[PDB]
Amino acid sequence: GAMNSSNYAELFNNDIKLFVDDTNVYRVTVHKTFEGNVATKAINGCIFTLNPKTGHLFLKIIHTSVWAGQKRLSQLAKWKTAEEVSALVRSLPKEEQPKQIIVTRKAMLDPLEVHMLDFPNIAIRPTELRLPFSAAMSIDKLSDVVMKATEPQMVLFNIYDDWLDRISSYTAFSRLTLLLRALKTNEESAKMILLSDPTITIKSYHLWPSFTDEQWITIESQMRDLILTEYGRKYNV
Amino acid sequence: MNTVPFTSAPIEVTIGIDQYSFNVKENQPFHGIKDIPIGHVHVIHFQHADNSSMRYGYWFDCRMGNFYIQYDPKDGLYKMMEERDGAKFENIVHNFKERQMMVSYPKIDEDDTWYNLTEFVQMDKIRKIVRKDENQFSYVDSSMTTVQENELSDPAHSLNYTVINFKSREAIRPGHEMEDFLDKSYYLNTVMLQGIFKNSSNYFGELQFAFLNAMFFGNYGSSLQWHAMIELICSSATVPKHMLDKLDEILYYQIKTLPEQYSDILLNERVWNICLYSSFQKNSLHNTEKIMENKYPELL
Ligand SMILES: NC[C@@H]1CCCC[C@H]1CN1CCC[C@@H]1O
Repeated sequence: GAMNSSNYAELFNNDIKLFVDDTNVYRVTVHKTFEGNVATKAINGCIFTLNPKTGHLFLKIIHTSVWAGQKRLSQLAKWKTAEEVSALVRSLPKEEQPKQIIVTRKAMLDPLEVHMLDFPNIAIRPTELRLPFSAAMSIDKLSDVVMKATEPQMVLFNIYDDWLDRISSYTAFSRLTLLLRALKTNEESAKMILLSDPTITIKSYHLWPSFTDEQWITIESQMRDLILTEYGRKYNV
Repeated sequence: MNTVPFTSAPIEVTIGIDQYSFNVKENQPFHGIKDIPIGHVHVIHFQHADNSSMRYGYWFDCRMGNFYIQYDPKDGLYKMMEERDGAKFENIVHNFKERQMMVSYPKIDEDDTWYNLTEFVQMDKIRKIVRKDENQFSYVDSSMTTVQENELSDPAHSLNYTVINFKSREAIRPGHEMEDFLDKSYYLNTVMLQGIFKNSSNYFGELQFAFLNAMFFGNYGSSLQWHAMIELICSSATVPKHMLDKLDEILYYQIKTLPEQYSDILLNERVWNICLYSSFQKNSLHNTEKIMENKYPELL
């Protein structure tokens, strides 16, 4: 069934599952033409496919070339997403294939189900959660590999960096969601917080700064102030 | 014209013949139905006065034998049976006609309704959906489940409709996942029409038979089958012009004949709005859409 507040710990059990988010697959800028009409220019996008237990991110870069000569791009994007997740699963050894795939938008259920007919024992689930994975393009390194790509490409990142050496997947997921929620609500502040202290560095193959345990609790606190605050500035409370 | 005599009417029952029905009281002197038009299939069906649960009946074609009804007090229902002694049958019928204890199939001469509901329905195909080969007639009731319903429990009592499933490997060609799912023309024209049904007439006869089982017995899986066969045509961008034109006539008479007050259970909001307003054929069902809008504008 659907994934929600109540069956949330299932993400951290030992059954392999992937989250799929398709919100950054099809991306455009909107501009005016010489005749004063409006047109879109596509830019590179990406499929966000995440193992929430291990932190494995199978970032498939969607190059603008996949749209050339296509119609109805918003709909094509959902089938293209499903084509790529299916290809990923197929490329995986049996013991590494997910038992479940959870899509973050219900529009992805039918495309993925149809592309995964060959895998009847993989459950395709929706979720009731309003997860902030769209803000993945507010992570500098991820946005950078996407924008620089000149061809279709699959890049790997551990979105948890090295965190699991010290904390559990449940805690790691909670940290990630808080950071992404912050980045989504106020990208400028969120980033200001993360990078205020020049001495804290980001490791070449990491995404986030190398905070000590104590520095993460402060950061996490400041991201929570951010998310409450922007809620006030938005709702006047 | 043909006759289906009854031995007697021991229990109060509403008897139906095609789209006509009449009440018979317990032990009322009733010996059957005469003047039944040759050349069509028919259905005679029953709802006991005491158990509105279980409607039940027999699909039959008089050209294939002499058939009669006899109450069975052990099994508690009206059973169709075949009389093989042709002389004993003409004999029984002629007496009952002489004593005028038979109701007359009450066909108005202007009315092509039954013909248009059963245009493509053959007994040979009915007997493949309802398997009971020792009899020439076919028993259906309200509660019989379909082969596809049994996939998702007694197989001898199943309705063996052709399984349609829009999210199945049969429906979806590897590599055409989006194309085939958004435009089911392959599934309709190649898998089902060319492959399983062979021609549009056999497809339309199953469709029509599913509708009638839904209408007359409230058979839920028949209703599911009728809506699926409609939806596959409406969701195909490429349909022979002749199939569309006939479809519009087929569905027009089904909608016209449906009981006004049963429409809320037998008609699937999603399929009809999709077929009439969103699907590739939204512009190809003029008669069906006109009658749907003037009769059931609520469902839309
Ligand atoms: N994000 C890095 C991951 C671990 C190390 C490098 C590759 C992936 C491995 N994943 C998990 C198994 C299937 C897939 O190949």
